[PDB]
Amino acid sequence: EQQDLDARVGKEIDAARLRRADNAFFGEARKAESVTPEAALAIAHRWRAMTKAFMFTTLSGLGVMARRFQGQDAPDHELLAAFQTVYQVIGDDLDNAAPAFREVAPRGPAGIHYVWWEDTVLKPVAAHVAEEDRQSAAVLPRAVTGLLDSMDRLATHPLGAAVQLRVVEDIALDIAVGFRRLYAKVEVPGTTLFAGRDDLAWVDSHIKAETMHAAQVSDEDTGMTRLVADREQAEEFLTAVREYAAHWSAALETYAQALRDGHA
Amino acid sequence: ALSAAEQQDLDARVGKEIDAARLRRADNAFFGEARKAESVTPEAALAIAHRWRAMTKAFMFTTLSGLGVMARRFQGQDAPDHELLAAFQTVYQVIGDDLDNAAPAFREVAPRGPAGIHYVWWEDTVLKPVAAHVAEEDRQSAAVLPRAVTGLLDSMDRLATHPLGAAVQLRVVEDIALDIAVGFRRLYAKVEVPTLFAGRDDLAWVDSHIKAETMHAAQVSDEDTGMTRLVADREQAEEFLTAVREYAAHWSAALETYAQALRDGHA
Ligand SMILES: CC[C@H](C)[C@H](N)C(=O)O
Ligand SMILES: [Fe+2]
Ligand SMILES: [Fe+2]
Ligand SMILES: [Fe+2]
Ligand SMILES: [Fe+2]
Ligand SMILES: [Zn+2]
Ligand SMILES: [Zn+2]
Ligand SMILES: [Zn+2]
Ligand SMILES: [Zn+2]
Repeated sequence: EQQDLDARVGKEIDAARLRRADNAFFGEARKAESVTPEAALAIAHRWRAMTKAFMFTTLSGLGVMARRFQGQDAPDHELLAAFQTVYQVIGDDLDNAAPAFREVAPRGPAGIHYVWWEDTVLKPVAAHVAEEDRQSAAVLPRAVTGLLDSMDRLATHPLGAAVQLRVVEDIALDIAVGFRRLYAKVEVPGTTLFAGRDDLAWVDSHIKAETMHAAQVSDEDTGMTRLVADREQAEEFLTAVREYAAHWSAALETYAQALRDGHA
Repeated sequence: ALSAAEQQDLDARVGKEIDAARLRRADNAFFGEARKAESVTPEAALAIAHRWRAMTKAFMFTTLSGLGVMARRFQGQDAPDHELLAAFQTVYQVIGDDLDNAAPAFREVAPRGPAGIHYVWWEDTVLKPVAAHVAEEDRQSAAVLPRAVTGLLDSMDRLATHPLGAAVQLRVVEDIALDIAVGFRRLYAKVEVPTLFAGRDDLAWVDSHIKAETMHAAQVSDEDTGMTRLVADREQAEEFLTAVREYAAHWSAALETYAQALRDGHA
């Protein structure tokens, strides 16, 4: 049953068209010749919101889990093992404790991943976009805010933090690769963006690290589904993964639209 | 909105509340009774171990819960101030040491996995060794928490859903944690049994905490990234001090039962 719940979680991510071969954003990042700065800035504002919300809502869900263990006289060590994994994995976005992030990430609040992203990706591209097109890039499509509303719900769900890590850290690497590809084809005149040695340290360090995160969230012993105590919780976990993965897919497909449209 | 001259007054008053609650080394009775005691009975040592396991278990989880309420408050904001984000990171690193043992002092000694969680590490290496020397009747009696301790556990449960709860708990506990650790090292070296904790690393939980709780105390009271830096306006400054005063009062009453157990020799 433990093994089956894993496999069925993976199938829900398949059906949501999140895998590397099925998602439009992964394709359009690979196939596009150039990327207008307006489009790249629109994706930067959307990712900034989605990854900020991801970090805080997951930490929130981690606290909801904490509040349940305190209601238990002696929580089972296997549930504590997965609890530790949530803390470690989410923490890297907050404190850069992994090897790939401790190297290059800024110190203090500027190393928080959404702050790091807006400082080294969003703003450098924003310098090449007219203010009128910057306000338009800031407007978040309702598929993005729809995902933000889902994260809000999972922020108070007893299994929410596990639903978010299991799904997100399973699509992280292909997102980081799409950014590596797309933010290098941004066509601005005279200057060439992101040509310097560590101009995209955010993206590169996430490529080196998110391989370790996918293993931890899916590890059969300290993985996220080991937070599922009984069968009724396995039903809920699957149901959350289904709706959550559906929101991520529709959110990422707006990135492909921005690339196709060349604007927000 | 808090001016610079206002931030400094909040830090001073927080220190004075903890002083007023008789929690400093010279004032609290537990710290003094642990030093004065010639010998400690296994019964009293086991009651303190049971109360500490409960108090440190609740502390860690409720503080983690409080870390969650803050995360929800930050998500509601479009751009949380980096000064608040800096103290947030501190909350995350200090309380995380009870869970992942990232600090240098726990780096070498702590067990790996769930058994390294400090309340689990505490009961495995301190509680269970002393429990073997206590009659059945007295183990059930040591596991029954006094009113003052359950009063502290309730105060933790209310702060678990308070938007400043984790900052309140960390500000007080990490400030007094070193003295509690020194009290544990003294009394658990004096348990009289027909000897206990004679191996070089039998009290590694305590010794690693004597080193690490020196840092934590400094981190929570830092002027730029400390706990009062999570207080945004004058109303939250009011709630912080009222919370600190009530919380410190409960901690004082709870440690008083530790001193009482050392004097009585039983639970
Ligand atoms: C949404 C999480 C992603 C994969 C990554 N952790 C980040 O810093 O954004
Ligand atoms: Fe990250
Ligand atoms: Fe990650
Ligand atoms: Fe600890
Ligand atoms: Fe500590
Ligand atoms: Zn929905
Ligand atoms: Zn168009
Ligand atoms: Zn009270
Ligand atoms: Zn007596």
